Amino acid sequence: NRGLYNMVNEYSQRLGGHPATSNTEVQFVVIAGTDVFLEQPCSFLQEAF
Amino acid sequence: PTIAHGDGRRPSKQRTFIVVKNCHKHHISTEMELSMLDLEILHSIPETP
Repeated sequence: NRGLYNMVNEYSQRLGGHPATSNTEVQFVVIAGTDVFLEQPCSFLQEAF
Repeated sequence: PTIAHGDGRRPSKQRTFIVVKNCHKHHISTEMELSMLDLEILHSIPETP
């Protein structure tokens, strides 16, 4: 809901708001993972394809 | 070598691999034949054309 110049900052600023496990056989959420590198555009603009 | 990381992770110390490679051995052999009539003339001395 915040600013567009804040929600592009909070996108790329390593938020990991809705992350997932990379190579885990069963998908999990990461426990504050800084090792993996990921970005979720479906959390920013809120649309599934 | 190792990258120094600022995020809290289990840091790999100074690693050093000691890998050895053992040689192979290939032994080849053909088998040639020689007639004894071609050796009884080889081990003589001739006085005839």
